[PDB]
Amino acid sequence: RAPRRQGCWKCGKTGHVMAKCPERQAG
Ligand SMILES: [Zn+2]
Repeated sequence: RAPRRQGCWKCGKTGHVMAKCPERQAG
């Protein structure tokens, strides 16, 4: 969630969902 702290570009923004995002950024 709250992608602004990275733009999720290494979290997975190339195809992830904001509820799978917490697995890579603890939030
Ligand atoms: Zn993310």
